[PDB]
Amino acid sequence: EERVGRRAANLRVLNSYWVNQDSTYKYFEVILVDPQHKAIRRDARYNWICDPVHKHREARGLTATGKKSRGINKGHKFNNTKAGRRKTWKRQNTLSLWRYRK
Amino acid sequence: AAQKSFRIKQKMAKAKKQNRPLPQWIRLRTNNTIRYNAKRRNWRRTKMNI
Amino acid sequence: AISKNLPILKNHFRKHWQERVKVHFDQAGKKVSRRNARATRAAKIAPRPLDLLRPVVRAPTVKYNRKVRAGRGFTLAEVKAAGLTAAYARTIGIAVDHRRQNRNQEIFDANVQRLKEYQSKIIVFPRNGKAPEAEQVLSAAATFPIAQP
Amino acid sequence: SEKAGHQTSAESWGTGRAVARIPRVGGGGTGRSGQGAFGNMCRGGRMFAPTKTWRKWNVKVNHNEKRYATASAIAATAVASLVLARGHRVEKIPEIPLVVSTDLESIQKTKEAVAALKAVGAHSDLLKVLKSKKLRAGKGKYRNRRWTQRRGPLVVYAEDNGIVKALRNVPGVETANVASLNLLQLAPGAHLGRFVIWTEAAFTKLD
Amino acid sequence: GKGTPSFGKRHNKSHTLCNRCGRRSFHVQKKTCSSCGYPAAKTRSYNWGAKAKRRHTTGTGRMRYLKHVSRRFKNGFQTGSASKASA
Amino acid sequence: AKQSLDVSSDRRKARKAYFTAPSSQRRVLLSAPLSKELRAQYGIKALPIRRDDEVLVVRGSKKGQEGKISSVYRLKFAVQVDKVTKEKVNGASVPINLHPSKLVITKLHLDKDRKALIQRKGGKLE
Amino acid sequence: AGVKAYELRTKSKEQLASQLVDLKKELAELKVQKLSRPSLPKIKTVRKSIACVLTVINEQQREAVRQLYKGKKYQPKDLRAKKTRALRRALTKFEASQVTEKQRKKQIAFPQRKYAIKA
RNA sequence: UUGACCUCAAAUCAGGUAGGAGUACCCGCUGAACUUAAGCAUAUCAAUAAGCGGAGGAAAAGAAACCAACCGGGAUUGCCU
RNA sequence: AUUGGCGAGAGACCGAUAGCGAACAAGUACAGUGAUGGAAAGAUGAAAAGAACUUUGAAAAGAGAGUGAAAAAGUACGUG
RNA sequence: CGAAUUUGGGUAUAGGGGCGAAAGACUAAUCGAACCAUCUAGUAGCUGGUUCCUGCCGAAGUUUCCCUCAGGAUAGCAGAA
RNA sequence: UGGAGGUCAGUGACGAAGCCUAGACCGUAAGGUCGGGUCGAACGGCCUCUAGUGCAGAUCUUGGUGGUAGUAGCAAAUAUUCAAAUGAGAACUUUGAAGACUGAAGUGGGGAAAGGUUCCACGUCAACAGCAGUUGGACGUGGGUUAGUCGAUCCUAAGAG
RNA sequence: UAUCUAGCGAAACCACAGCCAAGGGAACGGGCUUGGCAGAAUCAGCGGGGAAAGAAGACCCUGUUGAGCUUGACUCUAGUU
RNA sequence: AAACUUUCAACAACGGAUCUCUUGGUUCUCGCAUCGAUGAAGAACGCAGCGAAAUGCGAUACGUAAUGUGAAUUGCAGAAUUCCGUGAAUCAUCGAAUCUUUGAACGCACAUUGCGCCCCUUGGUAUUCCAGGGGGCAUGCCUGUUUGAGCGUCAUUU
Repeated sequence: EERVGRRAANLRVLNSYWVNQDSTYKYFEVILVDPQHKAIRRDARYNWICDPVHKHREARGLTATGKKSRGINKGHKFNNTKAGRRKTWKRQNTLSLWRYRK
Repeated sequence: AAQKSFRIKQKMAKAKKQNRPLPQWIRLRTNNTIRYNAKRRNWRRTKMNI
Repeated sequence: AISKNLPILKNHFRKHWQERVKVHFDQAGKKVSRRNARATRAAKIAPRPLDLLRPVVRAPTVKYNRKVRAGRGFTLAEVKAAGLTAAYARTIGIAVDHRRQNRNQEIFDANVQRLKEYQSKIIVFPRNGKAPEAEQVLSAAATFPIAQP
Repeated sequence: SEKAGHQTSAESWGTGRAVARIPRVGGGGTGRSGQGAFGNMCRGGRMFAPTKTWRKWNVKVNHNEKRYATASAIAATAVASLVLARGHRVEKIPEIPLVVSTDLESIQKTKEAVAALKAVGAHSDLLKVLKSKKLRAGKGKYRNRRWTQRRGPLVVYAEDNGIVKALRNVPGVETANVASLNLLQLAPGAHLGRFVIWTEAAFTKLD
Repeated sequence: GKGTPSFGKRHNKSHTLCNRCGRRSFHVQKKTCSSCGYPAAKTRSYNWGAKAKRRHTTGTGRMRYLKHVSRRFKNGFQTGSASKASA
Repeated sequence: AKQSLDVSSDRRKARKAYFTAPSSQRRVLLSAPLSKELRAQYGIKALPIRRDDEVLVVRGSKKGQEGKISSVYRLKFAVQVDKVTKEKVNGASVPINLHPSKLVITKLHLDKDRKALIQRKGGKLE
Repeated sequence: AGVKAYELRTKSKEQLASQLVDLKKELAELKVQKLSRPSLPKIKTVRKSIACVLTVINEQQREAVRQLYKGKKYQPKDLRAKKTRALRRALTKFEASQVTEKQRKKQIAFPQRKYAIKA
């Protein structure tokens, strides 16, 4: 998803799926959606992806694979990675001092 | 260098215009902190490394 | 590096905690901003009560099952038993939980009674016409306090 | 600033250079080049133990402890001896606590409020303020604390019917709700016995 | 003589002027600037270079365009023109 | 005191605003109080200084000396009134800087915007 | 002295450009005269007048071009409004307010009601 | 012969879009070592700094393939515990 | 959440060897091939009223005179 | 001192790398591991320093253990409560 | 000692702080006070609070100043002298006269690299030239670089890309 | 050259300074004690002394400090099979 | 005895300590979201009557237009009934343009102000050569248009 995204930087990576596989390569068909095409800007069932917050969602790790890699799942299995392991790590390593010390 | 690039010869020009003393009517201006040409450069003292 | 009768003090500061310290000087400031946010939300959505109506549910675990508390929302079974539709309840300001299930009669009786006394205590403006001048109350939870059985 | 005394690339030359082991600025041809830095003893170096934000600024105090102090401060205002010692011109005041009619709460204009304060006996104290306005001693006078002055009577009310606005502008005298009754003005400088003017309603509400 | 006799042989130019950063830091044999990273599109800057960022950051120079955008947004990026003639 | 949070009671910020205010802001900072009579027939306590107004000096060494404005020297927060100079020992006459707050406006140069300036402040234009 | 913008806008194209040449001539006459006389600030006036004139010529042409492209799509990139790169890639107000038919059906059916409690 | 279609091209084709800056915060990847262990190798520093990629006013997460074992709670986030 | 940007307000903060490196033409002068390194330097007087003029000296300048409240404030200028 | 010659310009090799008719030589006065910046205020049982007065009390270099013998822990001596 | 709350309706342009004082007094001392001189704008006593709070040392940091000391030194490149002029002032400027030297792999005439206006003229000697200076590659003000043929541009080399 | 003069004019070093013998002393004192003695200020040399200066000794020891290198030290590892 | 050394005082020096001030910093809080292929950040070179900086700006160059204010700027010079005014200002505001050469830089290139090509137009006798002026020519990707390629393949036609 990343190499496709950086190749066609004018498209957002909707998803990707395994299509085939051999000894030394894996093959994926990457679903791309053009955010600057009026057809997709309209039909607000899909106009969420042309929102600027969704550009290059594969680089940030927001597609299905990105969610899997970061381990962003509900459960006790994912106690370290529930909202982002760096946020949780920063959450539980901060020294939260108050005006009136506890 | 007697055979110099033109972009060097622009470095040449502002070197010569800047290498002149502070105008003497600046003193007379009100609340003038400026006293002398601090950025003054001389070929005898320091090189301009282009 | 250890001496005398002193307790072993497990202090977790081997890390560079200094860059990650967060001191809450803004505790006073955030309180004023939050009160301002409550003020502006109430002014925006007046005269609705600035908050939803929560059901009264029994806390889990053996430790806290002796106390009821405001849950998330009324289960769909409770909403229909009050004589409503889930969508209509959301608009009129009733918090609705779809994933909670009613398995206790006493809790169910309290919630449907909570809804019935909520309906009789609110008024709803019509979509079309001159809405009656109503005075905004700011706390649905306070007007219907959670009661220990 | 956390990076004070550290926006530098200093590094010690070690021994064998007839100079101290304090780290020194590299480079050359600056005057700053080859100068000590990074230490607490160096010009331009960091301070020893840089002051940090997480120092305990506010102090927890037991609620019963604060209320205990407020009760003592209030009881001190009834002692005419303490008020005189604390520096309030109450020598000619016929009665302490000085209680006025509750109509003072309804006074809207500063002219009538100060006129009442003159008559009820707080005249001398109000003259002691607004004549003691002295320029603050020391570097604090250009940190927005330029002027110092004494504190006048503390007018205590029950319901702000305009008394707070009327006396808001008068130097020294400050208004305090009987419900609140903050200690920081009942015992300024931890000195008991602040001259307090009580209104009739606030006195009743006190019990 | 590795010193003053050798310093005499220093009459060439390892670096020349870089068209991007304008510093005398454009290596000639490497055909790349050592300060701004010319000709690479990304402007060479590192977090470990805390000061070097400060030297060549936004706000260092003129701000031809970015200077006015704060005012433009403040008014709302609004277009058109004013109406009232004069006093 | 300062109740509206927007205005600043900082000495440094107030002094910086004064010493770096532009020409437009300096004009209102160079306000001049009207005389007892000029107040009576206009009704305005003070008016911004103007290049062609007759003024009176009421404070300083120049106390009591009348004059007419020759140049509002806004750059120094000062005004240059005619006939009130100090002779340099060479014989040259250099004008005295004066702050307008120390001057009393004895007469007004009434231009049509000034007539609007008096009306907007509550003046009867007598 | 010097010419002023408001009367210039009245003048048509050809004579506005004609006087542009006139100002450019007289600026040249002062430019050669500046090196002779020790002080000549009048060049400032004509330089300012030149900028005023050709500012109007550029503006008049642009107003005509807007007239050329009035109400027709695909305005030239300099004529269309320069808001912000982020804004021009951002969704329009009509387009953000666009909703699917299923969503709009629910909105009309069950809108956010207005209500209050009489306590 | 002539029309298609499928795939793959070209065009200074019509219309668009990406790059770069900043980077305090945020999302990932990569990733040390000094240090501590009175030595040092697991460990620690640290799933950190540096490096790289990507956005916004916040971002991320987010409406359970959840926690529980209770008279059960009920998206996510944050604070006190 | 936020030590970036813009705007705003405060401080039991520092007060020109401090506080940002930078109160000032500061990331400036300057050094390095380069990556980079990187200073010092505030205050006359209310206002220049910045010492007209005379004399000695080639001149600087001094001595006088003079301004100025003060020249034990003369731009090498708060105090020293 | 006519060639394994010398030298100019261009060019290539970049740090655990380069190059070396080999000395651990040279690699911008830095070489048995360049320079620069950051992690970094790295570490140290080691050296030096450690800023006012007066009053009262006032030692120790020993026990045991330790990769311990330039140090700690423990007991001892001391002060204060 | 720096600052904070209170108080003395404290002190102060008729002089606060500061600084100097082989002048006085108090305290064992840390220090405090007063007198005298300069000085010009704020500053104290007491009850508490707070800290970036007390220096002789750290081959301490920065800045400055000493003895050394009018000392070492200004001794490679064989060497200068006389007169006149300018100029206040000449060992050093200019001219002339001599005397010399580099001795054509020169201290000459040009250039590549590099430098960048030093080239040239006029005015001038506050700094600089190791002494001096009237001179200057210094200071101030200006002037100065003309190409169809000289090169770059074009070509390719090792290479880079 | 040194020397002297005219002009210009540093640096190293420096607790304070600069007479010895003997004693003792941290066991080789300019200072302490006992004696000898001791008369301003100096100039040129000089090389006895100031355990003279130049470097937190480079030789040696210690450090639970490193680094270069080596190997049938221990543990791994690219590569290859 | 002087000279010299040492000590102290007065005055004078060297030096910038102390004290006082502060358009600066720092920390905290609050609010907002705002760069760029419509060309960003940065840089280079220029622009003022007399400017080297700083500040501002770009051959429209310490800026022009629009708006508000209402009579200046200021060191000198100059202009200044421009003054009862669509009108001064190194004014503010800022919505229109200009914005050199660059720079993600975008015709190729760059240690060069190099080399180009296309269109329109003006001139030199000129579709072709040389100039002038104006406008263009980057890469990747998307939608569509046109022209296409492939016995990949279908139908049709002898």
